[PDB]
Amino acid sequence: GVRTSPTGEKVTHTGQAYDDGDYRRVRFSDRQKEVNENFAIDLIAEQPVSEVGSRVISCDGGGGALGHPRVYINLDKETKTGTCGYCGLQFRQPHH
Amino acid sequence: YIRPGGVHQDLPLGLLDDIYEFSKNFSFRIDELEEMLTNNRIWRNRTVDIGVVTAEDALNYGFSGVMLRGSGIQWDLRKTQPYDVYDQVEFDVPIGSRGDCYDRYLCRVEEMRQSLRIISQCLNKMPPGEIKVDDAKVSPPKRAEMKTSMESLIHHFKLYTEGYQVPPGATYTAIEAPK
Amino acid sequence: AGLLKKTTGLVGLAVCETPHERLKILYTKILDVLGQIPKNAAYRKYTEQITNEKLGMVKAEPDVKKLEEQLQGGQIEEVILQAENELSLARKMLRWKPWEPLVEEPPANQWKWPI
Amino acid sequence: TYKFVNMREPSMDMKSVTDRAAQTLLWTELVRGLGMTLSYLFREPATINYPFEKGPLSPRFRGEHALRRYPSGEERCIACKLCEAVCPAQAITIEAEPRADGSRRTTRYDIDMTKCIYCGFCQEACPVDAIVEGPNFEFSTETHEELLYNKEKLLNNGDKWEAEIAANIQADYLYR
Amino acid sequence: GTSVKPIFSRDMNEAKRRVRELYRAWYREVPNTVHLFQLDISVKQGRDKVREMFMKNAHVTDPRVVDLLVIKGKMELEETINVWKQRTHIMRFFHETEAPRPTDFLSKFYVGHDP
Amino acid sequence: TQDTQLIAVDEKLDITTLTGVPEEHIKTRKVRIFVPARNNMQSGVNNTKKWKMEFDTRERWENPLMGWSSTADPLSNLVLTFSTKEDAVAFAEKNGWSFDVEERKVPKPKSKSYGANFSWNKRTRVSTK
Amino acid sequence: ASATRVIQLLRNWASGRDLQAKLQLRYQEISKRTQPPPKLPVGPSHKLSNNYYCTRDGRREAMPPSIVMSSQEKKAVTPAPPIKRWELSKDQPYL
Amino acid sequence: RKCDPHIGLLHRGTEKLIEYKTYLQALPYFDRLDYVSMMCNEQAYSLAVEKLLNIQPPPR
Amino acid sequence: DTRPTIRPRNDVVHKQLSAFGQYVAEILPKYVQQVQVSCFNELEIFIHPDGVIPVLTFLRDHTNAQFKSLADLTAVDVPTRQNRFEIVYNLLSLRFNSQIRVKTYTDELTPIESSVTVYKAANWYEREIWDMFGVFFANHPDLRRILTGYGFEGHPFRKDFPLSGYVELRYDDEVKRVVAEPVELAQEFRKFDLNSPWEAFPAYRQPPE
Amino acid sequence: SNLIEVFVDGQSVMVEPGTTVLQACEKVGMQIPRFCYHERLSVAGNCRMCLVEIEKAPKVVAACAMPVMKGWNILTNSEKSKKAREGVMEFLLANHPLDCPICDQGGECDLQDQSMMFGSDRSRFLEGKRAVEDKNIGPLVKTIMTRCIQCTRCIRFASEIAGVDDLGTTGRGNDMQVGTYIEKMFMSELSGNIIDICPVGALTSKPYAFTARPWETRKTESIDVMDAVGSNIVVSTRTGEVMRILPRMHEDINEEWISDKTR
Ligand code: SF4
Ligand code: SF4
Ligand code: SF4
Ligand code: SF4
Ligand code: FES
Ligand SMILES: [K+]
Ligand SMILES: [Zn+2]
Repeated sequence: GVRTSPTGEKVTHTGQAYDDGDYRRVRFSDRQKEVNENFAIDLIAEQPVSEVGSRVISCDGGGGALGHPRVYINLDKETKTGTCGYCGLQFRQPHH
Repeated sequence: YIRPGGVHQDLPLGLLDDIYEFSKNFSFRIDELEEMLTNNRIWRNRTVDIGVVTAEDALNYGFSGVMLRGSGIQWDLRKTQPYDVYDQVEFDVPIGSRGDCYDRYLCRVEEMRQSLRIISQCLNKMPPGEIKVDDAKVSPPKRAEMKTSMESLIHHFKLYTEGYQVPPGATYTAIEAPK
Repeated sequence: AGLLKKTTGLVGLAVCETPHERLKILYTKILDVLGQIPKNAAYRKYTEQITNEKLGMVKAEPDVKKLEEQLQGGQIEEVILQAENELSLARKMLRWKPWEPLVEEPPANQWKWPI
Repeated sequence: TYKFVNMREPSMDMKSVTDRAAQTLLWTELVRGLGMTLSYLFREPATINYPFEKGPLSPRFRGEHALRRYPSGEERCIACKLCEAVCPAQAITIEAEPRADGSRRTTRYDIDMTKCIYCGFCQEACPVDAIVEGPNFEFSTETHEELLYNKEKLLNNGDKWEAEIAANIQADYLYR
Repeated sequence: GTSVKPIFSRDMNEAKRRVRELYRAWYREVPNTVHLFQLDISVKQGRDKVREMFMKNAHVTDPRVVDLLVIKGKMELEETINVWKQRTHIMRFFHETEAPRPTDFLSKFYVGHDP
Repeated sequence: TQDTQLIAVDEKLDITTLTGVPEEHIKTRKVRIFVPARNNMQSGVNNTKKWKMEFDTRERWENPLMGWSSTADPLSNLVLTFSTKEDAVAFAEKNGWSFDVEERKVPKPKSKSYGANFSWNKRTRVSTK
Repeated sequence: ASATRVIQLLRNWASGRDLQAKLQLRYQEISKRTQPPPKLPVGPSHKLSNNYYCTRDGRREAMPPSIVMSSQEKKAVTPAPPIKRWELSKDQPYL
Repeated sequence: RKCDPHIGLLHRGTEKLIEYKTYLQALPYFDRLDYVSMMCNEQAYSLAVEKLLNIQPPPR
Repeated sequence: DTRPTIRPRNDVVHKQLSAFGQYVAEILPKYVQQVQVSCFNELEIFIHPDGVIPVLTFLRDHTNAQFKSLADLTAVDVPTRQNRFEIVYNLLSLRFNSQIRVKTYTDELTPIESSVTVYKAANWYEREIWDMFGVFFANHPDLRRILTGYGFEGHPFRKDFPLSGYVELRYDDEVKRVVAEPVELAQEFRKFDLNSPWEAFPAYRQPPE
Repeated sequence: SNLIEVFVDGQSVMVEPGTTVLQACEKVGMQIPRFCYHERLSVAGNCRMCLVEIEKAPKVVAACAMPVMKGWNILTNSEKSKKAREGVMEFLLANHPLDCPICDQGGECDLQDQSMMFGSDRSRFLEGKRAVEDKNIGPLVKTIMTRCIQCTRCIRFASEIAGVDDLGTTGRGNDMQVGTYIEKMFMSELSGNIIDICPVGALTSKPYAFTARPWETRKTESIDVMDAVGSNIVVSTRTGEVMRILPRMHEDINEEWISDKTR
């Protein structure tokens, strides 16, 4: 979800938004900023949480060799769905 | 492509056949070159007997390759100092008699034919083997092993941060360039 | 001997019409120029051994063909050049005086590899 | 083994001198040169009709960096910065920061197109195949600035191509 | 270890000697280099440019280095005489484009953190 | 031992004029040495064995564009190497440069006794290994 | 390929060669651009046993340059045996 | 009579940057050394480095 | 050498260079400081500065050495060592297919009489050394700045010379000519501290000096 | 005197009695690989990485805790010592999670650099791994306990140096975990010091986390000002701003430890 600034300046996922007083905004008129509308924060948020009944789940991320190293995910935290640092896919432990 | 410790990537499937397709016809185009240039009197009278250089003067000037072989000097790096597998392959060294621009020109085009010979032998001598040394401290581990094993992860990580630790010393490893 | 060759295989260097006796007389030159060198000097004991030997096989068979493979010096015409080069040295160190000991040891760790 | 080149000897007999004298007076090797070019005139050309015809390439082509994304949607680059360390021209400029979710994500990923060399080292660096060189070469520009790429352009390039480069690494990761 | 090999200047006078004709040639050099190279610089400020270059480094006392700038200055002159150097190279000594660096501590302070 | 018209040079060598560094960069540049302290997170020691020539850091203004750290300090990126401080100062004085010294960080004697970690009337007993 | 017959004999005559036997443009001999999955081999030392790095550690095997003479009967010797004269190529002895 | 082939017009301090980079990043310099026979330069660099490393390349 | 990772050693010629090294050492012990060979069958005999003439004149003319192919005239700065500049020769023997290499030590000022006589190939190399490292050589026919820019300042491969340099260039309209301003980089060279603090090779380790 | 001469790998050097093998090795300059041993901290002898073979012995001696005897040849480069080094090194590395690009210790990891020099060039592990629940303590130090090699340096630098009971080694065998069992928040004034003692990224600095990496930083040394001690510190400017503070070793003022308020 891209957000706009008061001067109509759409913000990027990093949060950069040049204010009106910034002289560095003059390259922006007559032209445009390229904004990755697919904000990386919310195309992972809508992804569901898979249910695997094990204490440690591999996280290859699909594609076999095409993915991220198979860092093993610890699954015993009931209050925290264990997510992978590489791909961010949240993994869960069946509700006992 | 050629990196310390082997070669980076492997030959794509079918490319060796394409090399044979090109090699089988490249001999024709050099017959076209020699016919166009070598025989024509304009090419000779403009380029032969021009820029001669004596053998002792040539070598003592630090010259090499086509400078020496064209000007009578009998020396080639592959034949004398055999580096890599160049000893196994067979070829001829087209040295010249006088050593002018024309003689050097003919020396180049005869090495071209000799290059085709070396291509023929090595292409038919392709072995079953890996493309890079089996030493992860100098060669990057396979991408399948990259994301599978911890040693491979570290070894590629460190090789791609600082590289590899080369033992001290110095050398003058020299091979003949096509120049 | 045989038929005198037309090309030596190297431009500039020509076939000598007087192969062996020319090489012999310049070889006697490199015996005598070596004379004014003291015997304890190493270059003498190397040279007169290498001198007095190849003065032998040249007079061992006056023919050009066999003598190419007596010395492994290639064609005789370049042996004239190289023996002349050896003559040049004997004149060179007649003034170099390279036999008293090493001039001075190198400044501290002047090689020291690695640092 | 060796071989001379210019060691042909001219024959002095009546026949041989006649051909050489005929060659000098009646230019024949010159006509031989003429015949070579004329035979090539009737030879079909090999001129690729750009832009409608385009030269061949290989699935390994390197150019036009573009960050990719996982099938879920999140971008691949975890800011492991091996590409930065490897980059032999130091064209890459990456600054990391802990994202609000918790996993890393580069807040600054500029690769200067006119410092880069397209050596293909960067794809071999990141183990998550985050940055790759796409098949594009059709990004010539008229101002020096637009060559200076950033994270936003890199992602936009990735989303633009993705599908083409998706099959490229699928047919090449076996070799790698 | 104070005793070391000299290049050309066995003493100070020979170092003073070589500086002399170096300026003799260079003083005779300024009017024409402007003339051929079409430099918009009068002869006068060309001449004393060589002057303050000459004592911009005329403070060192080691005889081994002073003649090294002599040959360095010697050959900077040779490169100029034969139109090898171009307009940018001759002008390059005549610094134009940069503003004078600060003189008082007030000016050092006002520009930035630089000293 | 090298007798060829040698000149008895009694003055310290000053090669500063040959190297032709800018005058503002030979006086207004404090040049310092020390042997690097080991990176505390890394127990390895094979880096605190050499002296280095490093300089003072000038200003680093952010670029008006994307934001590279534009610098105008050519001498900043000049980390040299030195086997001993005596050779380090020798380079410093040979091209006379405003310099300061620093002493080699030398380890102290760690009196280690694994038998001490367990005791009867001594308090160095460790509760958990 | 392409061309017609009477053109071929025209360029065949003018060049004195049969160009139709082999040309300089690829038509159908080119290998198919898409290829099967290239199952690559493994390393020569790829084994779960007796492959410790104690054996193959070439970087470690290197020894500092072996010193023989330092500042701090006999016979003459050569740096290498004198080279031997190559013979004419029996394939093409004279161009 | 006398010829002076002045050079430098393309000069790049190739080995000056080679010192600051490591061996792998140094490899593209060699490919750009001779812009005619590029991989032959790669051959020389790879042979030199693996000569110091006391490691020989695989026969393939 | 059943293992294919390490390169095989070659002992027959390895002993041959050492024998030849002693052979050269005994002849001219006035100038050879020390001689040694490495693992990769590369022998190096070390000479004194004023020895550029006869040692090469030896290798160029000896009937049993005859090293005439001048390979390269390199220099290696070592700031630690007093004679930081280390001029390195390299010769190749045509008949005996070997590579000799002689190197000396030299200060910034101390000269070397030009070895263009033994090898005129050194002449063109000799220009580069004074351009590239800055070491002046005595009695040189024409020792010129040939590879660096016209009117350059200093010697770039002295390890005290910045990689970026000292002067940058641009075309200036108000003078209609290229003006050499001091460098002002758009981006600073991000130096990388690439030195593992653990022992790399116990073999070549320097003992406590 | 009572000094004892020991012919370490040949070269013979005297040393005070009771001195362990490592001090003899580093006396020559032999940096013997170690993980669970830090100079000013109690001895564990746990990692078994400093196993070096002593001459005239049928067993490899644990050089960490073992004192030196009257005359001994430390086989530093022997095959047996390197075999012992290789066996335990891949042993620690076996259960190590594959997060070098993710873990902040990348480029300043002992487990990384040691494997470059004293390590294999491939793997022989085919089974799965073990993942540990990340103990959450402090908004100032981050714990990734799957990366822990259980060198117990944290627990000793805690109980001896900090003099506070904070961490434990709860569990048994492969399942023994370094932590607090019951949840807490370790809060010492010098709490920001275990980050550096940790040979791996099991404990890292939260604010500096995911911000900069070794080769970018150009370390500059200075002293602390937050306290009257004036602790020697190392600044970590990367591109014109300060990332992290390292406790420069000087012994008298601060050794190589600095309190949180300074780092
Ligand atoms: S292709 Fe090479 S130069 Fe370009 S960004 Fe990648 S690593 Fe850097
Ligand atoms: S190497 Fe790949 S994963 Fe690492 S920072 Fe660069 S793009 Fe991201
Ligand atoms: S601590 Fe573990 S994950 Fe982190 S860099 Fe070291 S080996 Fe890699
Ligand atoms: S958390 Fe770190 S210091 Fe503590 S035992 Fe584990 S690896 Fe050692
Ligand atoms: S370091 Fe000695 S056993 Fe862990
Ligand atoms: K740590
Ligand atoms: Zn994952």
